[PDB]
Formats: sequence, structure tokens, C-alpha cells
Amino acid sequence: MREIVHIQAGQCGNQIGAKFWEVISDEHGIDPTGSYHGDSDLQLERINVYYNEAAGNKYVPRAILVDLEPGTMDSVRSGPFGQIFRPDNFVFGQSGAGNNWAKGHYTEGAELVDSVLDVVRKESESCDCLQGFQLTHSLGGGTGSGMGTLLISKIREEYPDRIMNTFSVVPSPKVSDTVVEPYNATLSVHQLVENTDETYCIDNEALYDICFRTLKLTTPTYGDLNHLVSATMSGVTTCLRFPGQLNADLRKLAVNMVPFPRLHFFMPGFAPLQYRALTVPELTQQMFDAKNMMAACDPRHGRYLTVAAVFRGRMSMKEVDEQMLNVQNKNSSYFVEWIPNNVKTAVCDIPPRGLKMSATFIGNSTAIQELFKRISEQFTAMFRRKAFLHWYTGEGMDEMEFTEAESNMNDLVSEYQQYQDA
Amino acid sequence: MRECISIHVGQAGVQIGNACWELYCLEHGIQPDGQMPSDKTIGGGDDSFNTFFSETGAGKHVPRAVFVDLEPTVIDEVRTGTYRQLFHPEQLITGKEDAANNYARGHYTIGKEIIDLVLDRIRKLADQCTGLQGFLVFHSFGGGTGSGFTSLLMERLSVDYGKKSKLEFSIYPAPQVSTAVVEPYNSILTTHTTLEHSDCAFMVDNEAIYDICRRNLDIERPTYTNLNRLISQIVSSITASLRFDGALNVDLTEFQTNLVPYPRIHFPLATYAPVISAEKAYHEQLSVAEITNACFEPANQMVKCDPRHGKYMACCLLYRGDVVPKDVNAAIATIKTKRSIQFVDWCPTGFKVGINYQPPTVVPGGDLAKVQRAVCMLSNTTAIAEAWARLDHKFDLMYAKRAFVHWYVGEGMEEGEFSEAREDMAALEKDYEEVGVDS
Amino acid sequence: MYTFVVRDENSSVYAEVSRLLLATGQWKRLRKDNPRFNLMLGERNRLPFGRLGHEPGLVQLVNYYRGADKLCRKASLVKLIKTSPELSESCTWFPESYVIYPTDEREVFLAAYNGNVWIAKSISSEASELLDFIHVIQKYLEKPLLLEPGHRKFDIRSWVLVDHLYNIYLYREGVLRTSSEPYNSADKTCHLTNHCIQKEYSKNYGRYEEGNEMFFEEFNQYLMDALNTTLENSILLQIKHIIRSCLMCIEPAISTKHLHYQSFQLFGFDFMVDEELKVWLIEVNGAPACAQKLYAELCQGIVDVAISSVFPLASIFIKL
Amino acid sequence: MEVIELNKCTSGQSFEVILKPPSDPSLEEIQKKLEAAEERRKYQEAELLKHLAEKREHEREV
Ligand SMILES: Nc1nc2c(ncn2[C@@H]2O[C@H](COP(=O)(O)OP(=O)(O)OP(=O)(O)O)[C@@H](O)[C@H]2O)c(=O)[nH]1
Ligand SMILES: Nc1ncnc2c1ncn2[C@@H]1O[C@H](COP(=O)(O)OP(=O)(O)CP(=O)(O)O)[C@@H](O)[C@H]1O
Ligand SMILES: Nc1nc2c(ncn2[C@@H]2O[C@H](COP(=O)(O)OP(=O)(O)O)[C@@H](O)[C@H]2O)c(=O)[nH]1
Ligand SMILES: Nc1nc(NCc2ccc3c(c2)OCO3)cc(-c2cccc3[nH]ccc23)n1
Ligand SMILES: Nc1nc(NCc2ccc3c(c2)OCO3)cc(-c2cccc3[nH]ccc23)n1
Ligand SMILES: Nc1nc(NCc2ccc3c(c2)OCO3)cc(-c2cccc3[nH]ccc23)n1
Ligand SMILES: [Ca+2]
Ligand SMILES: [Ca+2]
Ligand SMILES: [Mg+2]
Ligand SMILES: [Mg+2]
Ligand SMILES: [Mg+2]
Repeated sequence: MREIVHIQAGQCGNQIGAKFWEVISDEHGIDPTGSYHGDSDLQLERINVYYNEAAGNKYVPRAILVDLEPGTMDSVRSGPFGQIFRPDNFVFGQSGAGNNWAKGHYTEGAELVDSVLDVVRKESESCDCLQGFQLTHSLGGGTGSGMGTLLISKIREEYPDRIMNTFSVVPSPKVSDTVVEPYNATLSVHQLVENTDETYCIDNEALYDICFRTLKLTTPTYGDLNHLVSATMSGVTTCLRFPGQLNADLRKLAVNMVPFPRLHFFMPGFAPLQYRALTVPELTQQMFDAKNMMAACDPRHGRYLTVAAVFRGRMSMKEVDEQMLNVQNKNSSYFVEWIPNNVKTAVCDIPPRGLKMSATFIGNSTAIQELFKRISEQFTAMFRRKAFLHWYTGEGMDEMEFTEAESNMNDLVSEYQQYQDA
Repeated sequence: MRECISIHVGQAGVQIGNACWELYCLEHGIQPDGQMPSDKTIGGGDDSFNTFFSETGAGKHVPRAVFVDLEPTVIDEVRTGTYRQLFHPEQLITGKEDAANNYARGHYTIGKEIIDLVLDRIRKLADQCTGLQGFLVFHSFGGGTGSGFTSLLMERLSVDYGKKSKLEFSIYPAPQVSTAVVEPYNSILTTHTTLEHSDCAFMVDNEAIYDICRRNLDIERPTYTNLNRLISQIVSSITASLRFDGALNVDLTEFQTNLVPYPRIHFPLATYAPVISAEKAYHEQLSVAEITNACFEPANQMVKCDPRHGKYMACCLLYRGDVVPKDVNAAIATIKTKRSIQFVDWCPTGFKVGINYQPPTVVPGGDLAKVQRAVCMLSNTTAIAEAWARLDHKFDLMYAKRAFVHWYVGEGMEEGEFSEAREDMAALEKDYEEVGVDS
Repeated sequence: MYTFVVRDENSSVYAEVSRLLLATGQWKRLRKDNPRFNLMLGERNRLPFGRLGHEPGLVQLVNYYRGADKLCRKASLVKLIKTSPELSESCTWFPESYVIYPTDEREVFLAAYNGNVWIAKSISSEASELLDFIHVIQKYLEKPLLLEPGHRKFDIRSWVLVDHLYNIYLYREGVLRTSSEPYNSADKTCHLTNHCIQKEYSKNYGRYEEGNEMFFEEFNQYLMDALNTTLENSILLQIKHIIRSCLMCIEPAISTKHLHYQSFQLFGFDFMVDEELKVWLIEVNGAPACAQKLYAELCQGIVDVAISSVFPLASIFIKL
Repeated sequence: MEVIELNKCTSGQSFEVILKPPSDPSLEEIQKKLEAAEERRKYQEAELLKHLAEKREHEREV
């Protein structure tokens, strides 16, 4: 039955999670009460991937909601689809984590992690055949970052052969809540390097530049960024949520996308970003455009290890193949020659709400090193003077752990560079 | 009468099996409920079609077939489709979780838990045979199950039925219809492990079938249903001699005797003509000479390669429909005077020819037109080694970087197995060069 | 842009073709092992023809015909001539030749013991010197046409381009590669005509013509002034006939009309002219170079007729 | 050319045309190999879980 368990941790994680659930619930014809009111059996044909079936012939998201503070989960429960979530799947503490990875991972978070794992186990136990997990969170705060990576580590320990996938919002000084975000992000990337199979790098810098430059929004809110995130996530889960030609599970996708275990950080993109119907050439050109990428990295500065393209809507598969081939053949130097046929294409007949045609892009590119270099420089700029370290050592962390995290991330960068020059 | 057991492994093998058994039912006059009104012997018989169908006391004609996939989604369509009544449930075996395009997961991790059940169900069918000839094994090279479980299975069938012939029908990977980067690893790994266990293997390149569907059936974007119906026509041409009265290729052993003098060089090239669109409203029917000529055009081959630049070791022609020997012999004389057909020196220059009078069957509402005569050529030519070269080149490109190797090692396969299989492929290419070329 | 790869670093002809293609805007060169090419300029040795034509959405073209080696080696050419009924042992326009290995024509050639001067290659009248030299033994043309001024032997090189449609195009410019020593019946310097061999061992290397190369305008003028005929009538009819017969013989074996990749190839036919203005085929070269003076023009012709014909952008040949 | 071994039945005929004359593993070994692979798997899993137990002890020390 190929069940996925979804986990959203912290403020960012839970807001983007909520948008994800409202968007896909709309695609599957599920209303806020959990009743199906769609027009097509394809909407229900693979519904069990993300939704449990309840007695009242209710479909309930297979979703666990975690935070160290209550605020955001009250806001979820009051949100438009808030009644659809299982009440027992809300697991919240009272203390908060103060944007402090050490509080999320070692002190405040550890007290709550067991109760979160109990709910994960209760959901998995009733799965016909759990394929694995997806987590939504930011890396810049304390709960999603520190407690999220703690959760990931515990899930790996108890489900070591299951796929662990994250949608991870990466911090940027252009959209910043605290100065300590690079510390929290550096500590978290190391964890993801060890304990996830796939991590979608969603950079608030890129989301901001898209809202501002392309969408012409002078003052973009978190709501505007999360609209892009939810549309991207809908796109990336399309190929498993709707009927079609592909017999896939998270492991087959991972095996096709991840050539080396540590290099599993993907750039997502979306097109189109208006009433003019978009031709296949236009979707194809825009989905590969730097300006559509959500991890503010120039793909012309690296090479593609692998690419997945997912097209949604009624269109010519012939025309799709021709345009995808055109972009690969005309830009062959940006695709590594030593992985043949490394661009894969999926088509789903069902378009998202409002757009007639859309494309979602997943790239495993060596250019993602630019993101980690960015974070590393901000980390070093502080860590060379030990600035703000007392917030962390006061929760029991040693300087040594920071030095090791910094080293792990410079090694990740060096590995990406090795494969970019090969 | 001597039985043949068909084994369909993984998605490609199962769906091709579906197309083949549908076609066999139409050819033999067997309905979807299993009844065969033309069969006047109720509940038994030693007719030629009983090589492929057993009979119940209620008159049901039951394929001698096992379907085997490690996830349930493809076989469930068989369980609920038009021919659900044809097959006994114990013939249809599914696990819960597939091999994720990973040879190691099919062969070692998952295969270890289903192999005894599969061999037991196969044994159940064998105990119903009075003179079991062997097995017809349908699978992809590219899937985790089609590659790894199939090779595991072939080893065990060699242990449990060591005297019995085993034939393969193998789907060779094409980027135009496949969605995985690691298909070259799996293909090389399975060919290495299956070689000395397979007596004769018919490779079908999805790229060739794709292009035939596009060019000759005017299909803009062929689906698996199109590809499998065409493939099933070719499979039916190959097995017709086992299923109908006749004097050529009447036993699994004869495929090896006629087509394979070198046991490792056991990959015959199939070429089929004519393929004509059902929608083509004006079709001028093609003569024996034209279709036999078609047999020597690369565009009609199941693997794109150039037989002019290798050598033949054997060649035979299976005609269906309105064909008499005189027209065959005139066609062969003409083709010999017009085309580059070079045999190795130690094999006679010659064709074994089989003709089956019943015309080819097509699936109603299908993409193929009914024709008055058709032909399948099975030729053992060294030119087929071009496909191994292509696959080996892709393997070398990825393995030099160890790309994706960790997925296989993490399932418990050792890295040495990669270079052992690759070495064996290098030796296969060398065998084909020594047989096929001169300085 | 169309895309191409270069895999033979020593080809002068295709180095110039490559540089021409680049100077269009619409061609990009790739690293030698990137498979996403429209056009392969292949290596001379063991070009991987089995890997061509398997890239969805790319029309692929290569500058060699697989199987043309049969025409472009001495033993394979002798065998093709003797064994193909359209050519036959009595070809008349090819010298009597026998394959000899160190299906060995040793005795079959010996039966031709008895003008008995022969050449062994891959020059004497006693067989023992030659068969004790180890290849093909070929009747050596004892009465060559000798140009008056300098009484000197020569050979004619013709360039021929075969396109993907198997049109056979004869480049209108040929070249005579001359000796500049008098021809003697009695020391391989007055007998041979290789460009290198004259620009080294032979003393006079330039006296009569530049680089021992004479072009059609001069040779035609000489044939008019000395023998009262033209190059077209006296020699070129025979050249065209020979080229057409050779390539039409192998067309079924090598054509790419119905194949999944397309081929073209540039050939260099070498001819000898005897004192009766009879033309003899000496050699077919599968990877010729060109005379300096004509590179620019010939390479442009390859782009026009062989490459842009398949990959069009936004006559120096005679069609045979 | 020469046509030999002509056979004929109501369903067809066959024959041959000559244009020119001429000129192991045991079940025990399989079981061992599969079990060695399974042991490697078990070993990788134990390495992972040992690394995670080291992480748990570090968390308690923090
Ligand atoms: N001709 C043909 N090829 C198929 C078909 N289905 C899959 N393939 C090819 O098979 C390869 C994928 O292998 P699958 O059969 O789907 O994999 P599997 O054996 O089921 O193993 P798993 O990885 O466990 O699913 C690709 O190269 C596809 O092109 C089919 O129905 N017909
Ligand atoms: N049968 C014959 N009679 C007279 N002269 C001959 C001959 N065969 C060869 N020659 C002379 O020997 C020269 C070189 O011979 P050949 O053509 O075998 O060399 P080659 O293999 O290098 C081809 P090329 O030098 O043009 O690339 C010819 O130019 C010709 O002058
Ligand atoms: N894109 C996006 N980023 C957010 C959102 N909320 C917070 N962030 C970012 O996440 C980081 C703060 O982490 P936060 O989720 O608030 O901390 P936590 O809840 O304690 O885990 C900062 O980098 C913010 O820019 C959101 O709704 N969308
Ligand atoms: N790796 C990868 N790729 C994806 N894109 C599409 C694709 C189609 C065909 C392919 C292919 C990829 O690769 C081989 O053939 C989606 C995902 C994903 C991630 C996280 C959660 C998810 N819930 C559902 C899906 C999914 N993960
Ligand atoms: N071989 C392999 N695979 C990996 N991920 C996929 C996988 C999951 C479950 C599996 C499996 C493979 O095999 C069967 O169960 C990670 C690793 C690894 C090793 C050592 C250090 C590491 N730091 C980051 C990663 C990593 N090594
Ligand atoms: N995420 C992930 N996966 C891994 N896969 C290997 C694997 C093999 C067989 C399996 C299996 C997993 O699951 C059950 O069978 C290794 C690791 C890792 C990372 C970092 C340091 C490490 N030191 C030891 C290990 C490890 N991290
Ligand atoms: Ca506390
Ligand atoms: Ca009966
Ligand atoms: Mg915050
Ligand atoms: Mg499958
Ligand atoms: Mg020569």
C-alpha cells in the first residue's frame, strides 16, 4: 500500500507542511472535514500514499506535527484545513527552543523526542507497507533544525532501511530572524549528510528573489514564500500521488537520483512562475533557468549528476521528449558525460489548481556547493571570534563539536568539487 | 507430448507474458474463461497445444505458467483483468516491496525470501508434466527483479532440473522507454550470472520495438501495450512450432541444436516482417520475396545492428500463412545474389525453413494489421555483439566513478562482483570478435 | 547549433574541416567521449561504429564508411577485384595481382612466370628475389607515360567524396605527383613518386614543378601541346569509369541509406598512366591528405555537400 | 543449392536449403554465497547502529 509518513517540525516546517497538505488535499478532492468530493477515481486511486482511511469514510493525512512551543500548532488548528489533521498527531512542548540548535537537539528537544517517536510508531504500525518518511523543517531555527535532526537520527536508528526525505529550508541573511542561523544550519547539514536519502534545498534567498524580481511583490511575506514551496512539493510528489505509467517507491526514486551517498542535496525548480497558455518550449526553457531554481545557486557554475523533470497537464509527450532532448543536446557540457541518460522525465495528466500546464524540476547538481560555501563563510566569520557561542556552550556543547561540523561541511564541498571537475 | 513451463519475472516479464498468453488464446481458440470448444477431448489430450495448456475436468485450459513479481501492483492487474479466470491463483506470486531497480536487492536481499516459494509452485507445475522439456523465462535486463531474481531463479532451475532446456526472452534497456540510470549495471550483472544457465536467449531491444511502432504503426508515442503486442507477435512466431503440429523447432533442445554451436554465443537476432498498421486503409499485400527480403533490413530487427559486418553461424525462417516452399527457395536465391550474407567457414551456408499454414493472429482493435503471410527470421550473427558493446561502454563510464555502486554494496553485494561480471562480458565480446572478423 | 566531436588528431583534412565548422556559429566541438554529438570525425583505427545511432533525438553522421577498408587495403582490394563478378580477374584496368602470405596464391602466381617485371608491396624480374623477400605481387607497368621535359614518371591522385545518399562526387582538382629523375630500366628513386620520397632521397625536388606537384591546368596544356588531346578525353573518362565501378561494387555492403546512422567518406584514388594513355588503378586510400594549395576549397566542399546536406544552415564536384 | 529433409503435415511443412557446403554449481554453494551477502548486510547495519549508539552516548554527555 506504499504508505508515506509525513513529519513537520517547528514554525517553518509546520507552516510549509500545512500549505503542502492544503494543496495536495485540494488535488485529491479532500475537503477540510476529510470527505472526498471529487469527480474522478484517479484522485482516490493512490490516495493511501499520504492519507489514512477512517471509519466515517474520512481520509486523514498521515502527518505528525511537532514543535517545542504551542503557538504555531494553535495556528495550524485554526488554519483552513486544520480540522483534517489527527488530534493525537499534535505533539508539542511548552518551553520553545529560542532559535537554538542545542536546545532543539540536546536539552529541550530530547525531553519530547520519545513522545514524537511513539506517534510515528503508531502510524507506521498500521501501514500496509511503509515506504518511508518526509520531514518539513527549516535549518536556521532551533526546533525544526535541532529537534528535526534528532528525530531523523532516531528514525534512522529504528527504521534503518527506510527512505528518509526532507524538504529543508536553508537560511539566508536576506531573510533572517537571528544572527545564529549559520550555526544552526551548519550543525544540521552534517546530520542530513549522514541520515537522509534525499534533501530538497529550499533557500529563502531564492524564494525572496523570485517573489521580488519575477513575481513583482514589493514586500513578500512568509505566506508568499510558502506558496512557492507548497507548489514545488506538490510537483515533486505528483509522480507517486497520481495514476500513470511509473511503478516507483521512494527507494527506486532515490536509487535513480543519488549516485553517491553523501551527495543527495537537490535543487528544486518550478515553472511557470497571468493567462497566456505556456507552450512546451516555454515550460522547458523556464524550468532550467537559474531564475526558477529554489536553492539560489547558478547551475552554470557546476554540473548535473542527475535530473528529474515532472510535467503536469494535457500535452504532447512527443513534444516534451523533443524539448527535453533539445535542452540536453544544446547544453551537453553541464551534464556529466560519465552517467549516461541521466535526465529522466515524468508526465502526469492531472494539472495543479489554476495552471493548465506546469513543470517541476529536481536537479542533483554539483553547483549546490555554492549554498554550502555561503553558509560555511558565515559560520567561519563568527566562529573564528567565537561570537554567540555562549548560547550553545551554556547548553553543554563544546567548541570541538562546532569545529567538527565546520570540517564536515568543508569536506562535503570538496566532494562536490571533485565530481564537478571529473 | 512434452510440456513447456513459462516463467514471467518482474514488470516487463509479466506484462509481456500477458500479451503472449492473450495471443495464444486467440490462436488456439481458447476463450478468456479457459474453454476451448474446438477441443473435443475434455479434460485431457496429447495435442501440440497441450505443451502450453493443461486441462481440467471442467474443460478449462490452463496456461503452464508462473508469474513472479516482488511487488504486487502488476500481477494484481492480471488477477482482475479479462483473463483472470485463465490462471490458478497459486500461479501468481507477489511480494510486498520491489527491488528498486537494484540487482542486489532482487538477487540477494529480496530474492532469498521468495525463491523457495517460487520453486515450490514451479515444482507443482512440473509434477503435472509427463515429459517436461524445460522453461521459457520472460524478463527485463533493467529491473531489479527482472535482472537479479531472474538470475537467482535460473541458478536454482539448473540445480533442480539439470537435464532440462531453458530459454530466455530478454528485454534490453532503452533510454526512450526506461527511467533508470542503473540499467547497464543490472544488465551486465544478470547476463554474467545467467550465461551458463541459459541454453538460448532472444534479446529484444526496446529501442528497436519503439522505432518499429513509430515508423510502421504510425504511433506517435508507443506505450507498453503497443510494444508488448508487437513483441508477443514475435514470441508467438518463435513458440508456434512448440504449440502446433510441425517438424521444425518442435522441442526446446532443437533451438540450441539449430541456432547455437557455441554455447556462450547463444543470442540469436530475431527479424520480423511485415509490420503493418491496422489504420492503413489501403495496404497492398506483400509477397514471400518482399517479406523475406525485409528479414535482411536492420529496421526490422529486434536489435539494431548491421549483420553485413559480422558472420552468420546459423539462420532459419519461420513463415506463417500462405507460403509454399517454391516461393521461399526463389526468394532465397534472389537474396543470395543481392545481399551480403557471410557465414563462418565451419558452418554450412544455409537456411532451415519452417512454414505454418495458419496465418498470423492479431488482437481485435489492435495496432497491427492482419496479413496473409509473415515471417520471423532467427539468425545467429556476431553483429548482435554490438549491443553488448553499447552496454559495456555505459557500464565502464559509470563504474569508473563507482556511481551508484553503494546502493548495491549496501545490499551486501561485493564490489568484486562488478569487475567479475564485466570481465566475463569482455570475454564474450572477444568470443564474438574471434568468430566474426578477419584482420 | 549542431554538435560534433573530433577523434583523429592527425587528420589535416578534418582539422581544417573542424576549423571551418566552428567558423559558422552553429557548430560546437565536444570532448572526444561526449556521446551527444550530431557529427563524429572518427579515428582511423577501430572506429566504434556499433555505438552510433542510439541517441534519441540526434541524427548522427560519421566521416567513415564501415566496411570501406575492404577497398582500401592491398590484399582486400585484390580479393574484391578478383572475386566480384562486376570486376572479375579480367578487370583490364587493374594490374594483374596475386595475394601472397609469408588461400595463398604462391603457385598460382608462379604459373605466371612467362616483359616480366613485378613489384611486391603492402621490383625485380626473377621471382626468387621477391618470394624470398618475405603482401601482394603486382605486374609492374614497364612502359609508363613519361613527361617529355625531364623524361619523368608520375602518378595521379583524385579525391572522391561519397555522401550519405551514396552520391559519388569527383573533386574537379586532381594532382600529379611526379618524379624529377629520369626513368631507368636498371634503386627506388626514378621508379617511385611518393611526396615524401621525392622530398628526401631524390635529388631534384622542385626543378620542373613546385613540390613535384602538377595541377590539371598544366597537365591539360601539356597533353594538348605534346599529344594533341585533352585530359578529359584521354584520361578523365577512364578515371571516372574506374571510380564509379569500384564504389558501385561495394555499395550494397556499406550503404547507410536504410541504417540508423549515416556515413560519408573522402577517398583518394591513385592512378598510373601508361604510354598508350591507358589509365590503371594503383591504390585506394581511405584516409588521404590533400595537396596544400587545395585544402581550403576541398574542405569547404565537404561542409557544403556532406555535412550541411544533413544539418542545414540558416559546384567544385562532378556527380558520377 | 540443395533442398533436404522435407517434412510435411496438415499444419505445415519444413525443410532445409543449403547454398554452399562448409570448409555446475551446487545448492550448497548458492546458499553460502547468499548467506555471505546477508552477513555483509547485517554487518553494515551493525556499523550504522553502533555509530548511532555512539551518538546517543554523546547526547547524554551533552
Ligand atoms: N518491452 C517492455 N519493456 C518494459 C516493460 N515494462 C518495463 N520495461 C523495461 O524494463 C526495465 C525496467 O524493468 P522492470 O521490469 O520494470 O523492473 P522489475 O523487473 O519489475 O524489477 P523492480 O525494480 O523490482 O520493479 C526498463 O528498461 C523498461 O524499459 C514492458 O511492459 N514492456
Ligand atoms: N604496378 C606498378 N607499376 C608501376 N609503378 C607502380 C606500380 N605500383 C606502384 N607503382 C609506383 O609506386 C608508387 C607508390 O606505390 P603505392 O601506391 O603502393 O604506395 P602507397 O601505399 O603509399 C599509396 P600512397 O603513397 O599514394 O598514399 C606509385 O606512386 C607508383 O608510382
Ligand atoms: N520559507 C520560510 N522560512 C521560514 C518560515 N518561518 C521561519 N522561516 C525561516 O526559518 C528560520 C527560523 O526558524 P523557525 O522555523 O522559525 O525556528 P523553529 O520553529 O524553532 O524551528 C529563519 O531562517 C526563517 O527565515 C516560513 O514560513 N517560510
Ligand atoms: N528522487 C525523487 N524524484 C522525484 N521526482 C520524479 C521522478 C519520476 C520518475 C523517475 C524518477 C523521479 O527517478 C527515476 O524515474 C520525486 C521524489 C520524492 C521525494 C520525496 C517525497 C516524495 N513523495 C513522492 C515522491 C517523492 N524523489
Ligand atoms: N551503501 C550505503 N548506502 C547508503 N544509503 C542508502 C541505503 C539505505 C538503506 C540500505 C542500503 C542503502 O543498503 C541496504 O539498506 C549510505 C551509506 C553510507 C555509508 C557510510 C557512511 C555514510 N555517510 C552517508 C551515507 C553513508 N552507504
Ligand atoms: N543514512 C546512512 N545510511 C547508511 N547505510 C548503510 C546500510 C547498509 C545495510 C543496511 C542499512 C544501511 O540498513 C539496513 O541494512 C550508513 C550511514 C552512516 C553514516 C555516517 C556514518 C556512519 N558510520 C556507519 C554507518 C554510517 N548513514
Ligand atoms: Ca526542560
Ligand atoms: Ca485435449
Ligand atoms: Mg523563528
Ligand atoms: Mg516491478
Ligand atoms: Mg595506398
